[PDB]
Amino acid sequence: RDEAGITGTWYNQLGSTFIVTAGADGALTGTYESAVGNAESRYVLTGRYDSAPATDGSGTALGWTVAWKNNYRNAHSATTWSGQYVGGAQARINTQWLLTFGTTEANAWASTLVGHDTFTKVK
Amino acid sequence: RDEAGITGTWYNQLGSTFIVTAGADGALTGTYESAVGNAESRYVLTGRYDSAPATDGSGTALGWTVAWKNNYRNAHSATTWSGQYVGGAQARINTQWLLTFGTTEANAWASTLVGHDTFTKVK
Amino acid sequence: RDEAGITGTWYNQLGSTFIVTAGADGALTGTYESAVGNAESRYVLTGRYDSAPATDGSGTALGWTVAWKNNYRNAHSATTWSGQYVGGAQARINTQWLLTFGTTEANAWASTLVGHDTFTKVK
Amino acid sequence: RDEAGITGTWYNQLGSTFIVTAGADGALTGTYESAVGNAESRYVLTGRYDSAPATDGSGTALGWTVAWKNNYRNAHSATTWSGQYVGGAQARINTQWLLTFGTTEANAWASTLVGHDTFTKVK
Ligand SMILES: O=C(CCCC[C@@H]1SC[C@@H]2NC(=O)N[C@@H]21)NCCN(Cc1ccccn1)Cc1ccccn1
Ligand SMILES: O=C(CCCC[C@@H]1SC[C@@H]2NC(=O)N[C@@H]21)NCCN(Cc1ccccn1)Cc1ccccn1
Ligand SMILES: O=C(CCCC[C@@H]1SC[C@@H]2NC(=O)N[C@@H]21)NCCN(Cc1ccccn1)Cc1ccccn1
Ligand SMILES: O=C(CCCC[C@@H]1SC[C@@H]2NC(=O)N[C@@H]21)NCCN(Cc1ccccn1)Cc1ccccn1
Ligand SMILES: [Cu+2]
Ligand SMILES: [Cu+2]
Ligand SMILES: [Cu+2]
Ligand SMILES: [Cu+2]
Repeated sequence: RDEAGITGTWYNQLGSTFIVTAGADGALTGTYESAVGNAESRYVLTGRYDSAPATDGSGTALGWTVAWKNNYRNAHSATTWSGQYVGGAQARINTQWLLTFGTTEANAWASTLVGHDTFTKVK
Repeated sequence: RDEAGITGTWYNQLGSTFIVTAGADGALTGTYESAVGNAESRYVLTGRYDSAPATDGSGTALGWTVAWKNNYRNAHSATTWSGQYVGGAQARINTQWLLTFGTTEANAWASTLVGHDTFTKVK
Repeated sequence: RDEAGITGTWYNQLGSTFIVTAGADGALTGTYESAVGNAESRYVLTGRYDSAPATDGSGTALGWTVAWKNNYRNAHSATTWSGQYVGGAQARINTQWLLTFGTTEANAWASTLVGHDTFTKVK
Repeated sequence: RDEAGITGTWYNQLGSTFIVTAGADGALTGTYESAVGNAESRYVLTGRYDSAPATDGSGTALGWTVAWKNNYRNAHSATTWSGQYVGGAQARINTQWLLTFGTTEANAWASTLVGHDTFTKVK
């Protein structure tokens, strides 16, 4: 079971901080703080993970969303990360993400950025 | 405010059904049922949306996650949709999505599918 | 063989025009004209397709690149489309695309947009 | 001008080898050899890059396509990489990619993988 492996504080290669609790039922809840972009302080996150992953050495699939509104700022956008948790001495959450921002219909072709973040327990 | 616009039952071009409640605080909660892939019946979803979007004609950014485990099936995978809600007579949620499935490290380069779903209130 | 099916003029849902010749060796060459974004008139495109696709009803994989520089404009960016050609009475090229624009290293997390275009022989 | 910077042999984090010539007109031509997946030996690649990039420290946008057919194997698929070249002592091509494989229409929702490769001149 990866409940204990996922729960806690994670850091990605940009210096962002991802604080998460994995519930026994597959829930992810916590906060996200981005070191880049139109963001400051913490934002609510929610997501889901596979709470009964394979036992063949495969990673644990998961995903979560942040909408970039909090009491300080509203960037009219949301990011979803989709990835897998890989436990062990150098545990990692390897993700790809989609950031959609609100646009008019004329500009909707240009409304989604894509990228990739790797999270570790150190740094 | 788009709380009332988002909450309810949505359908995409594959025949999938997305049932969601938008909370006043930006929460998305509900269930998802996929007409394709390794899925049957309903799965828990959670996500976030911008609860104070622009008023200039821009869409409302949002995102949500489904992990594909329920009491019937476990497909060791999770999908996140990232998109914007566009209200009106033919309201729509236009999304792009990432489906990550658990893999070994050797196969992780091939662990994420990408696609796009458009949800409407009819069909 | 889909050489004859692919070669010709295609249109996507934005009003863009894709003019392509499929070579017997798997080459794609032609021009692209975008109805949106920092673009005007025609841009060089090059790409590749599967010149011996399956015969089981599967689509024909292909992809191509446009760099958005021509004699009129330079938008310091490039788009790649990746998709499959599906022949018949309503033939189609269904794609997803990545648009990367030049950025500094500080802004590289935000350098790639993702989207999807569907091309038809009419419109 | 990045013609000289791009032309040559590149390696990504999977052990794949990308051999490319950048033409003065913005053309990319060469061969690709993948260390993973349904691939063996070299495949034709073609693409485009920005031949007059900004001079403000921004990367050089580019993209290319490989269709995974050669004299040995046909994997009925094509990958496009979209990214930017960043010159200097540790030059790099940072990409994201889309791999589409031929599918029936019923399976087309699952026809595209997405990932990210980083290429260097060493390794
Ligand atoms: O920047 C954000 C929110 C923070 C994103 C951080 C990302 S999430 C993925 C990656 N991983 C991280 O840890 N951090 C980064 N949203 C942009 C929304 N704007 C578009 C946009 C796109 C690129 C750069 C700036 N803006 C639209 C807009 C609406 C109102 C005002 C201003 N702008
Ligand atoms: O199919 C699913 C879950 C349902 C996805 C429906 C998508 S979500 C986006 C799109 N929109 C929709 O409404 N529906 C579709 N997960 C695949 C996980 N497997 C890989 C995979 C990839 C493609 C096809 C089948 N499998 C790995 C695996 C682990 C154990 C057993 C079997 N397979
Ligand atoms: O707009 C373009 C080129 C045309 C893209 C058309 C796309 S391709 C996919 C889709 N399908 C189509 O048929 N058309 C659209 N490049 C943007 C580069 N800029 C970022 C950017 C992002 C969004 C909107 C405007 N700019 C950076 C920049 C460098 C210098 C000056 C100005 N800007
Ligand atoms: O594996 C390939 C070609 C090589 C891709 C290497 C990628 S490109 C991006 C990344 N970067 C690299 O340097 N290497 C990797 N195509 C898969 C096509 N098949 C689906 C598929 C998906 C995942 C794994 C295996 N197959 C469909 C199919 C058609 C007929 C027979 C068998 N299979
Ligand atoms: Cu912004
Ligand atoms: Cu599966
Ligand atoms: Cu621009
Ligand atoms: Cu394969």
